[PDB]
Amino acid sequence: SVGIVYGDQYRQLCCSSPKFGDRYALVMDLINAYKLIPELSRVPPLQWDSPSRMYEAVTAFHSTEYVDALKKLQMLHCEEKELTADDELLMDSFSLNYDCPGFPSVFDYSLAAVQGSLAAASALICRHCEVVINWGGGWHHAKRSEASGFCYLNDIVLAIHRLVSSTRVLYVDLDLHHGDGVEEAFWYSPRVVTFSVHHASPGFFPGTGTWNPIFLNGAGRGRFSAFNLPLEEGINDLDWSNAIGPILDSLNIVIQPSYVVVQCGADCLATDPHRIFRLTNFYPNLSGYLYAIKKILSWKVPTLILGGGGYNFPDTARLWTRVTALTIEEVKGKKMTISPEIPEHSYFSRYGPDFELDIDYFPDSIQKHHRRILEQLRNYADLNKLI
Ligand SMILES: COc1ccc(C(=O)NO)cc1NC(=O)c1ccc(Cl)cc1Cl
Ligand SMILES: [K+]
Ligand SMILES: [K+]
Ligand SMILES: [Zn+2]
Repeated sequence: SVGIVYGDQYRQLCCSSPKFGDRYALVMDLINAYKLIPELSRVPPLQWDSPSRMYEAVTAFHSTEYVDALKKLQMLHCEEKELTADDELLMDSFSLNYDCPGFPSVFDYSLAAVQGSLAAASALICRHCEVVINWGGGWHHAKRSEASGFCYLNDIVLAIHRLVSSTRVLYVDLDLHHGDGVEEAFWYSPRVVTFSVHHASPGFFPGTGTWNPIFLNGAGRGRFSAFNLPLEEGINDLDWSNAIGPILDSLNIVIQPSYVVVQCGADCLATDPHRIFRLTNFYPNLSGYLYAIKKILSWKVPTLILGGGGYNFPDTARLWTRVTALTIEEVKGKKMTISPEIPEHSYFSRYGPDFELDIDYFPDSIQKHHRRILEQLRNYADLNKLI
């Protein structure tokens, strides 16, 4: 089956943050509006037996002190008094500031994504599902003891850790931004191969995933196991597809992963406020995203599909609705017919004034990168005695 993470409480928490507002509600209600929910197996977010069990789960990656600080940030934001100078210094020491502010639900919001993606991983491990989707997850920037890029807890790292502790995982990061937190977590780990394609340029967040000059690619027994493809602004569906397709296929052939984890941040869409890449959600009766997901699913490897960035909420819903339909089609072999017109539902008016499923958009260095990545993959196979 195809699983999808949702729940009443989960929805409320995923909609409680200042940055992402009600995006998750638009996403799930558009999926529902197109009658996809009956095709899908609801995966309930993970809940724990005790505080100690929750802390044990989260501090598989994060430090206890950071988890403590994040919980304290929530408490402090639930009372009306300003932070003390000492508490400001504490939060600053974990980068719980500026891009990663406190708010009254910051811990519950952050934890919910972890609950969803851990449950998604268990559903794959027990083979209840061949693919699980979590549009509430995908927070790839969070580090062991540092919030970053509005990522407070790295649900992806925790999900991948659960998978490898059940084995090789291929992590594919389609976000506009470099997947630095996940890459770092598994920097010394050859069994989790990470691959991020992203924009990179001087001063662009977060700065990594590019010439450092040479490309760093892991360390210790993890050498050659972190792959990166930085791309210049303006790339369209076809050029992005041609850039990553051979990489994806070669990584699957050489690594033979037991699981694939895909981060599908929607901020590469031409209509995202970043206005960096020119990807679409187009699906001829072709979106770079849909090209990549269809390719990954053709491998028939259990797959976790996560969200991430995406700051045009209706267009992110438009993309992830199509990704969800495509996953149903590829996994179940069942035709999905999505009307070109947005169906009437609670958020119908957010898709105006045209109310189409298509987003409103009219559409050498890469060869160098491919040679470099092929060599690195050769080096990775040699180091790990792969055939
Ligand atoms: C500091 O900013 C960021 C950090 C991480 C990620 C992201 O998407 N992670 O992958 C995105 C942003 N950028 C944004 O907030 C952002 C930037 C420009 C505009 Cl116009 C709107 C937004 Cl919401
Ligand atoms: K990326
Ligand atoms: K790695
Ligand atoms: Zn992003």
